Amino acid sequence: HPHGGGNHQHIGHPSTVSRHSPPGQKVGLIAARRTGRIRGGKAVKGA
Amino acid sequence: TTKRRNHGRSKPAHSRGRVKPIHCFNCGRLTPKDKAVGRFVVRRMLDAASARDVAEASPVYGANFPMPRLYMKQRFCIACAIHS
Amino acid sequence: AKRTVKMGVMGRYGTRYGANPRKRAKKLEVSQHAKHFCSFCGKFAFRRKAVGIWRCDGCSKTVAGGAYTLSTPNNSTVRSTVRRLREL
Amino acid sequence: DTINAKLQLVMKSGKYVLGTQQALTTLRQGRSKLVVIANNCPPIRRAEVEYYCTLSKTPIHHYSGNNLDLGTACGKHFRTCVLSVTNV
Amino acid sequence: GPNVKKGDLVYGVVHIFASFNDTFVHVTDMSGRETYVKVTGGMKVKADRDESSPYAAMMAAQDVVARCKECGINALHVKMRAVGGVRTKSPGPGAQAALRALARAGMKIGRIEDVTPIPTDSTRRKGSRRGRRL
Amino acid sequence: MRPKWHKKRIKRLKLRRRRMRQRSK
Amino acid sequence: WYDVVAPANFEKRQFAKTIAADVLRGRVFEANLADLNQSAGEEEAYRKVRFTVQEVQGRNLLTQFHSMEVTTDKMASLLRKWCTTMETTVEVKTADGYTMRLFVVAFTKPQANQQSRNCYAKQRLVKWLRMRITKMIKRRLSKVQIKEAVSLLTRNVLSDALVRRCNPILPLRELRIRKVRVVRTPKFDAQALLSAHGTIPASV
Amino acid sequence: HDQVRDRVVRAFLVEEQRIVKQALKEHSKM
RNA sequence: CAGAGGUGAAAUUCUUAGACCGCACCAAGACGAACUACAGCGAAGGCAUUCUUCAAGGAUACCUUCCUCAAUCAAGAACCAAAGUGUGGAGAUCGAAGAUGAUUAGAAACCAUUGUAGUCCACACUGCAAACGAUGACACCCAUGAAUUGGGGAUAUCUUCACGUUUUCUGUUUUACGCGAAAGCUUUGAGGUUACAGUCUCAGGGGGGAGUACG
Ligand SMILES: [K+]
Ligand SMILES: [Mg+2]
Ligand SMILES: [Mg+2]
Ligand code: NA
Ligand code: NA
Ligand code: NA
Ligand code: NA
Ligand code: NA
Ligand code: NA
Ligand code: NA
Ligand code: NA
Ligand code: NA
Ligand code: NA
Ligand SMILES: [Zn+2]
Ligand SMILES: [Zn+2]
Repeated sequence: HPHGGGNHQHIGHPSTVSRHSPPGQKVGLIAARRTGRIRGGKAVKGA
Repeated sequence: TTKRRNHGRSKPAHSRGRVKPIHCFNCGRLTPKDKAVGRFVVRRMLDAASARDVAEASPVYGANFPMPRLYMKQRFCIACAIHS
Repeated sequence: AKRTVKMGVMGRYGTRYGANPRKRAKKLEVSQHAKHFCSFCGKFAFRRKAVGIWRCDGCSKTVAGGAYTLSTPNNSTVRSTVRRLREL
Repeated sequence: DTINAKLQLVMKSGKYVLGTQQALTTLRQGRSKLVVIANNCPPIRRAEVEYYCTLSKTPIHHYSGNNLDLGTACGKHFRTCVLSVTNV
Repeated sequence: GPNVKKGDLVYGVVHIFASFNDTFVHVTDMSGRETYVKVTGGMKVKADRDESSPYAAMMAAQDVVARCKECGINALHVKMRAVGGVRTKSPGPGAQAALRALARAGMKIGRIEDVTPIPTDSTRRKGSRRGRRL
Repeated sequence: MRPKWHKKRIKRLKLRRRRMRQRSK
Repeated sequence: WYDVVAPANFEKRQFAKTIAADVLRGRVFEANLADLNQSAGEEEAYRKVRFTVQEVQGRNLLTQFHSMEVTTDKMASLLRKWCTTMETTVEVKTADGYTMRLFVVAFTKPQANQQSRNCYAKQRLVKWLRMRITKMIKRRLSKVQIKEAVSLLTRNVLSDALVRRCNPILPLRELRIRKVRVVRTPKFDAQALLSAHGTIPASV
Repeated sequence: HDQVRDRVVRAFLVEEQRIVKQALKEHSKM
């Protein structure tokens, strides 16, 4: 996995990945527009 | 020491329990409708000096047809009424 | 005599899953094992046979609706609207 | 409410009969004066009774209430669908 | 301009929005979808305080007439308004000055109406339930 | 001072005492 | 530059000017009824009539009735503290297919010899009065074309029917139709529009 | 036996209703 | 097309691919101005758009029925503004916490621009308010003049029901003996009490510690 390894259990790089990533690299939050806990109204999800 | 037998509002011993509050005209403070001082005002759009100029230059308004006025109801809190 | 104070049908779980999850699952379990009213045959005869299948042994009939209850609150609006439009 | 009061009076002082089979028997013997049917009835089951009433020229009243409602109006603790009045 | 004789009158609509912060002098047609001149009181004074003053609104009216006569309009229908909504309904200080300067400049005043928005039942307005503690 | 503020102080002290008692027990 | 033409129900047509055909159509033009009908009754001076453009012929804009409303200064003036104000909303579909919504306001008056402070009505009589108003309006306005409907409202001949036929129920100080709006129109017809305008005025 | 009896009664009654309805329609037409 | 906003004055903001302004429309969520008052309804908390609908509540009328079936209460039970809690919706406006401007020796505040929880709905909790008429419930007597809401009885005007006069029952307000330390109360008492007894019921005993500690 891209997330595996290390002396502590952690991801070393941001977990938001690009939409153009090759298969095998596209793990994590894919083409995310935003992250974290939403405060306020929840928008619609989709293209 | 009671200051007013009506306690500053038109609500007797027990006939109502609650009255919808309203905003004051100036500061916007919330006060009960029966406690707020309320006046209805009708006023002219222009004063005498300006009315004569407009009436002369208007083919519609004149001696027979009067000019429109502004009619509004104003409710104030007890503090805003004294200061004004 | 009374066999449990407050832990009712959930008393089979022991001390094992958390108070709030057990309290949340209890209402649905009670309603799913209850017996519900049959509009035809006019009596309490509906029983659940699978996650959405309700069967009345009196009239010999099967009805579709609800996971843990015979009728969902959303369906009442649909029936009311349909009846009103038909009345028009 | 008038029909309920009338049925109560008939039950207090008269002769009546409950049940589809017994109502049909009264119609066959020509000893019936009025038949009352509840609203929640199967179409064919109610249709046989209505056909017999029409053939025998017997008046028929539609209760517009549940069978449990008709039982309560009759002052019973059981549900009844059909009622036949033989003597008033 | 339009194909009319010198005597014939061409009619427009002037919207006068007089708040406490500023003053608007907007001239449109009867439909309201096309505008000719729009001059505000803040385009003639170098200080924020003087934007609504009756003097500032007076100059906004005169420069409307200069361009309007070029466009071929000589008469105007008046539509005055205040902030309205959930705020004060009293018009600002510049409403009188803006209308008067139009008459003396040589504009034939038509009919005057009040078009301040008014709610049948409104939303909550600014300030707490204690009002503004000035 | 204001009786409401004094009551707030009392409530805070009582909450602290309850927490301390629970931890010490 | 263009010219706006009112339908044949009004005498003084060509009441406005404006400064590409697709954009022009749909605009709403507002005029005062006292200017069109050219009358000095001092009561039609408080009515504004709106028209909507449906077709452009050369430099002439051919319009159709949109709405009518009483000015705010007149409406505000007819309010009294110790009376009762009643309102009625009526929706009626004409023969052509135009459905319009009407708002009617009525006020009470004291009797000649009445010695009371107020003149409040009773809820039973207010509801009865409201029921009569909607019945007669729905009857007369549903059997006429759009041209006759506008003439009835503008000439102030329908309103005099209610005051005469509902005064026995309650003594009325005044009864007016506050606002009229067209909320639905049928499919567009070129033949119908030309018939309404008759002979159009020429434009330069 | 109950299913057979129910089918017999249903057949007869439905056919009678159909005949009456069609005759009413034709009598209204003519 | 060159600014708009905000203020005591400004700065907090926004605007040339373009705000502010004007016209018609679309979407969603709250809310029903003016008329609205010493008015009406509810046990209290509370309750204002129209039509349809369900179960109630009070007064009035009566030569209807019944015949003491009643008043007030430990224990027990039900409802109860706002804020707050849990689970699902909704999210327009306003807005605790927070952020950035002002102000100020100082501003954490009062002022300006924003902004999360909240605010709205359903179900389940909480059980507190200057929850005030700071005045427990039931019954009798009581002087004058006002009014006004609902019903009923008798005998001047208007249109094709409203109103006028006088009585009456129920509510709801204003303006004498007597009482009170006084302010004041006064047919709806805080009156009829040292000339002290109609019935029941809940609290108090100088001020703090304290509505605190333990259970
Ligand atoms: K209260
Ligand atoms: Mg700046
Ligand atoms: Mg804000
Ligand atoms: Na790797
Ligand atoms: Na870890
Ligand atoms: Na980790
Ligand atoms: Na300014
Ligand atoms: Na400015
Ligand atoms: Na009691
Ligand atoms: Na709440
Ligand atoms: Na502030
Ligand atoms: Na809520
Ligand atoms: Na208390
Ligand atoms: Zn104020
Ligand atoms: Zn069944």
